[PDB]
Amino acid sequence: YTMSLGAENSVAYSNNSIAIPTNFTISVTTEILPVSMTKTSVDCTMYICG
Amino acid sequence: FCGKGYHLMSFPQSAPHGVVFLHVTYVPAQEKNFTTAPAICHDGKAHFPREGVFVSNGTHWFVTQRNFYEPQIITTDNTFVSGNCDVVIGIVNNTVYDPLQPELDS
Amino acid sequence: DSTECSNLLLQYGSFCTQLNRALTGIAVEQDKNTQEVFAQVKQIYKTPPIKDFGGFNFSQILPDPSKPSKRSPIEDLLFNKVTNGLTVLPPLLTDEMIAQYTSALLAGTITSGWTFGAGPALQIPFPMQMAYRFNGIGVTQNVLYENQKLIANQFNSAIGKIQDSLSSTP
Ligand SMILES: *[C@@H]1O[C@H](CO)[C@@H](O[C@@H]2O[C@H](CO)[C@@H](O)[C@H](O)[C@H]2NC(C)=O)[C@H](O)[C@H]1NC(C)=O
Ligand SMILES: *[C@@H]1O[C@H](CO)[C@@H](O[C@@H]2O[C@H](CO)[C@@H](O)[C@H](O)[C@H]2NC(C)=O)[C@H](O)[C@H]1NC(C)=O
Ligand SMILES: *[C@@H]1O[C@H](CO)[C@@H](O[C@@H]2O[C@H](CO)[C@@H](O)[C@H](O)[C@H]2NC(C)=O)[C@H](O)[C@H]1NC(C)=O
Ligand SMILES: *[C@@H]1O[C@H](CO)[C@@H](O[C@@H]2O[C@H](CO)[C@@H](O)[C@H](O)[C@H]2NC(C)=O)[C@H](O)[C@H]1NC(C)=O
Ligand SMILES: *[C@@H]1O[C@H](CO)[C@@H](O[C@@H]2O[C@H](CO)[C@@H](O)[C@H](O)[C@H]2NC(C)=O)[C@H](O)[C@H]1NC(C)=O
Ligand SMILES: *[C@@H]1O[C@H](CO)[C@@H](O)[C@H](O)[C@H]1NC(C)=O
Repeated sequence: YTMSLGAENSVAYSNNSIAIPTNFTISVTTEILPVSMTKTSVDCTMYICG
Repeated sequence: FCGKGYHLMSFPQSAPHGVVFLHVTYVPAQEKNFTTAPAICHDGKAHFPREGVFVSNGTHWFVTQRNFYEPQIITTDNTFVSGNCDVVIGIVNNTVYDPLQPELDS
Repeated sequence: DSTECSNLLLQYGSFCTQLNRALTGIAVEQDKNTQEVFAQVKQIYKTPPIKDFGGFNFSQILPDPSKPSKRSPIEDLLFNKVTNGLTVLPPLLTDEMIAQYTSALLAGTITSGWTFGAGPALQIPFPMQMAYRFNGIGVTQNVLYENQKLIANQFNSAIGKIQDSLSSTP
């Protein structure tokens, strides 16, 4: 299929109307970030020649 | 940068070769329409909100903080005066209460 | 197509697999980059049919209905101003979908300010939104309201100068 970007949401804009929140949600989200790699050492003489 | 929504705090967690941030954020919800105006015209003077916004539920005008609905009476303590009513486009007529008025009235 | 060359090439091992894997990683990384930059909203916001923004003109940045590509005049100018076993993979997001993402971002930031980036899109009049931005930089709301026509004229003039500068600089 041809992918859809997102659901369409036409915001009801007018020159004298505002939307004010009456409530709130305390939302906890996860962010995973790599920090380090495996520290690998290669003996060049032993690798090439044994 | 620290999660989706208005960032409140974050908690770090160790992970194998990594870090996991638990971002605690504030998300607005249950929004409601109100009729808004840039300024309030009272006694030939233009009043602007000191920290909030003017909202109307249909018949009465209030001032509330922008991120949560908490309507309060439009007074001189939460508004400031700058100029007359002839300049601001879309200014509406409403009364501005004075807390000092019952003190000298009594 | 030489069979003998491929037979001799097999003596060198998995070099070809390494090169193909690296190129594949780059190719998926480009699509990931485009997703990270442009696909930050899951709602496709649209502007109202009446462009009453308190004097502010956004015609040079909003999509043009007359164009089949649905691009803005600035975006159209930007697209006009940019000119043996090898294959070119097409990008995952086409130009019209990227333009649609930018249009959604523009509609959200015009009709809702910064509210759509933090949660549900909350409508606010554009002069009031500009006044909020003025308060963000430490200038009182009254300054914005009193000089609203001047601010709108300056903004429109600056946007036109941006289009002229892009059209006039190679
Ligand atoms: C604020 O008012 C507007 C206009 O009355 C509402 O927008 C309409 O909402 C209905 C409800 O589903 C939709 O069917 C219409 O298509 C909307 N119109 C437009 C132009 O967007 C809006 O929902 C109201 N918001 C709140 C929080 O009550
Ligand atoms: C704001 O939303 C919260 C939901 O997070 C509402 O809390 C719920 O209230 C109902 C009825 O009192 C309870 O049955 C639910 O269990 C509550 N949920 C939680 C998580 O406590 C709260 O009442 C809403 N407030 C307003 C003013 O709408
Ligand atoms: C807008 O809000 C105001 C205040 O919350 C409402 O005024 C109250 O209306 C109730 C119901 O008639 C009365 O019992 C109260 O005494 C009123 N308070 C004041 C200070 O007048 C007003 O009715 C609301 N308007 C709408 C359309 O909901
Ligand atoms: C808000 O109040 C002002 C001042 O009371 C109104 O301006 C008056 O409008 C009438 C009608 O044309 C004129 O005859 C007066 O001379 C005006 N007075 C001033 C000082 O300008 C204004 O019309 C009111 N607006 C609303 C919507 O009620
Ligand atoms: C917003 O700006 C656009 C372009 O700057 C204005 O469109 C111009 O309108 C005049 C008069 O009708 C034409 O002579 C120009 O050729 C138009 N320019 C383009 C690029 O189409 C538009 O009128 C402005 N105002 C509104 C409300 O959209
Ligand atoms: C909003 O626009 C209407 C015309 O569509 C106008 O009559 C009204 O005064 C405007 N209100 C503000 C606050 O600009």
